[PDB]
Amino acid sequence: STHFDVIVVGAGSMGMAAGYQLAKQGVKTLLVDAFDPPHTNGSHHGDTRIIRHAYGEGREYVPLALRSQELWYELEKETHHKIFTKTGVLVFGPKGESAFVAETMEAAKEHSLTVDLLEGDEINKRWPGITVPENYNAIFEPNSGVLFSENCIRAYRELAEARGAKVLTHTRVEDFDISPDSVKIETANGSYTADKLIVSMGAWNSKLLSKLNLDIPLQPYRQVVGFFESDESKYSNDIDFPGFMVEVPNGIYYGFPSFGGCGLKLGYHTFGQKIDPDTINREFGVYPEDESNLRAFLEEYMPGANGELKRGAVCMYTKTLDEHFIIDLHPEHSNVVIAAGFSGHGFKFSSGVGEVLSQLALTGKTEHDISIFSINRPALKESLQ
Ligand SMILES: *Cc1cc2c(cc1C)nc1c(=O)[nH]c(=O)nc-1n2C[C@H](O)[C@H](O)[C@H](O)COP(=O)(O)OP(=O)(O)OC[C@H]1O[C@@H](n2cnc3c(N)ncnc32)[C@H](O)[C@@H]1O
Ligand SMILES: [Cl-]
Repeated sequence: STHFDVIVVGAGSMGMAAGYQLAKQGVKTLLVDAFDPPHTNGSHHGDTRIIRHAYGEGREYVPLALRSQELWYELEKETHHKIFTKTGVLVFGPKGESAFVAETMEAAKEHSLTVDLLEGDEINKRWPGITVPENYNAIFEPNSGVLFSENCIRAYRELAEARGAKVLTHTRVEDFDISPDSVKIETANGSYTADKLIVSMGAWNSKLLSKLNLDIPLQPYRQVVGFFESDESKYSNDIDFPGFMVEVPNGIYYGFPSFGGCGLKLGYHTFGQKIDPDTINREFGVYPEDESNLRAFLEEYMPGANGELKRGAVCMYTKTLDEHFIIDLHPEHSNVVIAAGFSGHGFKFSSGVGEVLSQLALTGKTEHDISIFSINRPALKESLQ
């Protein structure tokens, strides 16, 4: 017997930020999640996430990245949970052979971002512990860094709940009933109605958007990360070892300095197993590639960080065909907002995305330019049933 102004289905990275933005404005909000966020079944665990401003995936993301950065600094002041450490982020690759490095550089010039350019031995000299070939170049961004993702979601949840948002946990939404002036969700624990709906189910968008008559290629991937015992005199955040995202011959890798001796953390971005979010094996090490793809990079480029494996985590990406996000109104229902396909690089924007989703749900528009995320773009290959 409780109607809400807005219902958010999937209270993870994007949904919880939207919840916070809505509650902050006195909008009566219900957030429904299959688990109890933050948790380890979706796409936000593993402790840390890189935030970069000069953007190799595309200079068009810079404004949202800068706005999200300002929002993370705001969240830091609002909660007791740790949000952001300014490790700086290093990007490198073989000279003239990395579109990612090249666009990162173009993006920095175009938006007058503060960065250092260096190459070859200068990289190895500046950061003891990194060993790249002399034909590599790099762009270092000193003011970007690392977000503590589970902390972000927990903080947004606590702040939203304090302002009246309701969070219904361990409740899987199974179907939707959309009409011109209201929305309704169906779950085993009951059904709920509101004026607006935000759909942000992460990897499960690939299985449940068809319940909203949408047919968009969204492929979930199993992506692991490992924490390794390292030489702390070289890889500690305390001695300014940076976060990094780099391109080598076999693909892109990303990583984090050791924080409080937790060990250097590394992930291989280019490869992952195609999986289903309900049958993915969440145990690290069950595939030999889990650990060997990581050590292959470490022994070659960060040799002092290739010690004993201290911890592993398994998490998921949800890729669109062009690897750009989907943030838009449902093409047939202006009272339904969709947030999907973050393709392994959406967390850093979740604060800004929460803002965009709030604006779309409340007004049908946003002050942000989000055309590159249009649900109607051809490169997406979208359609209705
Ligand atoms: C996995 C991964 C991702 C990643 C990364 C490293 C790994 C191993 N490193 C990143 C980085 O350094 N920087 C960055 O900017 N991004 C990075 N990523 C990507 C980022 O984590 C993802 O793009 C982001 O987390 C996506 O957020 P989204 O909100 O889409 O996904 P979620 O946090 O998993 O939340 C979805 C929630 O919805 C719930 N759910 C699912 N189905 C239902 C149903 N049926 N009913 C109700 N709730 C549902 C989930 O339980 C989840 O909480
Ligand atoms: Cl993702």
